[PDB]
Amino acid sequence: SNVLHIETDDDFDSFLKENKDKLIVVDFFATWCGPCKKIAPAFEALSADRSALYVKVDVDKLEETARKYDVSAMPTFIVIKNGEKVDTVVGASIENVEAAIRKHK
Amino acid sequence: SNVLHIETDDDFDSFLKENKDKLIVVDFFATWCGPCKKIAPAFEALSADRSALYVKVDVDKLEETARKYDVSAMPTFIVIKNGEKVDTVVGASIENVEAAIRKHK
Repeated sequence: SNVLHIETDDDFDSFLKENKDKLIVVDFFATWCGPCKKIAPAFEALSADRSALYVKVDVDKLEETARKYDVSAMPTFIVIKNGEKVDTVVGASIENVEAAIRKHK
Repeated sequence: SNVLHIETDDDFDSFLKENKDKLIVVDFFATWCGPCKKIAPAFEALSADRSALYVKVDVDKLEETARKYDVSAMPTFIVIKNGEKVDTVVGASIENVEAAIRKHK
């Protein structure tokens, strides 16, 4: 897979700054969340798409990043383009994630 | 918001299992509840307190958890200390929530 695992808010911020010219899809998840785990393999498969970066982030480890993107329900997928949040998908819908990524390619 | 939105009964069970060591306040709401809305803002403000955990649950999405904590009216706030129900607060009085929080803190 090409999923990037980022473990701290500081690491996330560095990652964004290094990739201001990329389309980025971030799966915000929580360890206690069942639907997050169920969709995790589909997110892994999605990441074979080299035209975007796919990142997975634990909301308990990246509290400030989650707060920044107004994440409140799990999983939430954030699409970032040229450094800015351009879309949000709430809930474990692989179809909704595909549609959102397509919208912003 | 430091307020988590939990959306299935299993997720709630898992969340509780990860936080046997904390004091937790659960806001049982309904999508329709007028008084639920009136108090949501105050509940968010309350969660600025990092000591305890503050959670929002839709009584319609979590029937078994509601049944388990004997929640029969909305809004209802359930205080859970060290993995067990220790108090119940019914109605949109934030002060009564805080009183019940700082009673088992």
